[PDB]
Amino acid sequence: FVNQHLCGSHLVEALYLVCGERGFFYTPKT
Amino acid sequence: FVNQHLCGSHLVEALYLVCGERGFFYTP
Amino acid sequence: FVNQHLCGSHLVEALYLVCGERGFFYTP
Amino acid sequence: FVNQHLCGSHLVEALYLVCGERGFFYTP
Amino acid sequence: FVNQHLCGSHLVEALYLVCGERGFFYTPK
Amino acid sequence: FVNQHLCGSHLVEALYLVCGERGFFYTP
Amino acid sequence: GIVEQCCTSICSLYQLENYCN
Amino acid sequence: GIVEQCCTSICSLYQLENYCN
Amino acid sequence: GIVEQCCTSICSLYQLENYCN
Amino acid sequence: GIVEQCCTSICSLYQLENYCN
Amino acid sequence: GIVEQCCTSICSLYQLENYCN
Amino acid sequence: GIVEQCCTSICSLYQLENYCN
Ligand SMILES: Oc1cccc(O)c1
Ligand SMILES: Oc1cccc(O)c1
Ligand SMILES: Oc1cccc(O)c1
Ligand SMILES: Oc1cccc(O)c1
Ligand SMILES: Oc1cccc(O)c1
Ligand SMILES: Oc1cccc(O)c1
Ligand SMILES: [Cl-]
Ligand SMILES: [Cl-]
Ligand SMILES: [Zn+2]
Ligand SMILES: [Zn+2]
Repeated sequence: FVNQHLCGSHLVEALYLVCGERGFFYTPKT
Repeated sequence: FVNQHLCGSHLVEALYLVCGERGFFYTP
Repeated sequence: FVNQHLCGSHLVEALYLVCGERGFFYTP
Repeated sequence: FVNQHLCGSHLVEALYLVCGERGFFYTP
Repeated sequence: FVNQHLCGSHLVEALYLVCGERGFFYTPK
Repeated sequence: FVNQHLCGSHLVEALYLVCGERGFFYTP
Repeated sequence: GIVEQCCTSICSLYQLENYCN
Repeated sequence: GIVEQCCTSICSLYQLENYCN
Repeated sequence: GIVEQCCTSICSLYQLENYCN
Repeated sequence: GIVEQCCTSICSLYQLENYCN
Repeated sequence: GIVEQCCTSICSLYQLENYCN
Repeated sequence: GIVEQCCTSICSLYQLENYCN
């Protein structure tokens, strides 16, 4: 739903900060 | 200046939207 | 309300990316 | 240009905030 | 749902813009 | 200038995340 | 308007182009 | 403070100005 | 206009208000 | 997944790190 | 990788798709 | 301050956590 869609966008930006140069894997998969 | 890090931050947001449920690796 | 306010904030971003050089109108 | 692409993304966010219900055109 | 957290995320971006060179404190709870 | 303006916008977001419950002062 | 279409349901990028100039 | 004031009903830019340094 | 005027130089929220309908 | 666990309540730093590569 | 491809000239959404899973 | 520190080179999490209250 729209909530989780808006939330995912903040998750990806936190992952970007957290993981730094490691990078990361974003998967919305349940 | 810290430009590619700011850029990477917009790039991951753009990928979020384009990739959808597929998702993505972000590998610098 | 706020839910709508944050939503629009992310819509405007998505519209900025998809619309490109053409641009967009944002009128709630 | 990416610097301009990054800048317009923040501009669009600031206009969204500034213009409230009035909305706005973004026309590069 | 993490609504306060998302909310504060936009709050601090609005404060960044409203407060310009004066800056701000963000002191949650 | 503009680049510091775009950067600080990111720093504020990053401080938000990092500082969690404690919060933060942004001074430019 | 756009808030009824897209805040109440996810507008994909393809749908979002209806709102371009 | 600000979360309580601003997270269900929209605060105008002018209301947010109270939280500036 | 906006990009030229606001990406070389920082526009206040005040001057951004010109671009509001 | 990350959504059902991080969106319903706040994820810790270490929980986020799960997704680092 | 992507930073090199995409941080001087704008990668379109099309080109960004290449980085998807 | 932070702009001088962190807009010239990338600040780590530990560096940024210097500006937390
Ligand atoms: O339907 C929506 C709502 C908010 C952001 C977005 O990309 C799509
Ligand atoms: O009430 C709020 C919440 C988030 C951003 C904003 O400008 C206002
Ligand atoms: O002049 C500008 C450029 C980008 C965002 C902003 O708030 C102001
Ligand atoms: O649990 C969450 C959800 C969104 C952003 C974040 O840092 C944590
Ligand atoms: O090439 C780029 C760089 C940053 C964001 C974007 O959407 C495209
Ligand atoms: O040095 C920086 C600049 C901007 C965001 C950030 O997390 C770090
Ligand atoms: Cl949000
Ligand atoms: Cl930027
Ligand atoms: Zn948001
Ligand atoms: Zn930016």
